[PDB]
Amino acid sequence: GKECDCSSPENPCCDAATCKLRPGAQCGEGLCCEQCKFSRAGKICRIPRGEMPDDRCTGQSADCPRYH
Repeated sequence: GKECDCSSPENPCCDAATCKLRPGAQCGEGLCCEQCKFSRAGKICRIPRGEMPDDRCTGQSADCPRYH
């Protein structure tokens, strides 16, 4: 939601008292977060093993969702 965009209580990119981002970072953590910022689409966040499609972040997505 908008009360805790970070679960790391020791991350310097998110304030614990608020559990959110303290600086101007767009994310405190995530599979597609480059420097606490929203990576760009075309970002592989998960790799399939056997016969599955790859997981490319849409860039505006910090964490990585699912595909199959």
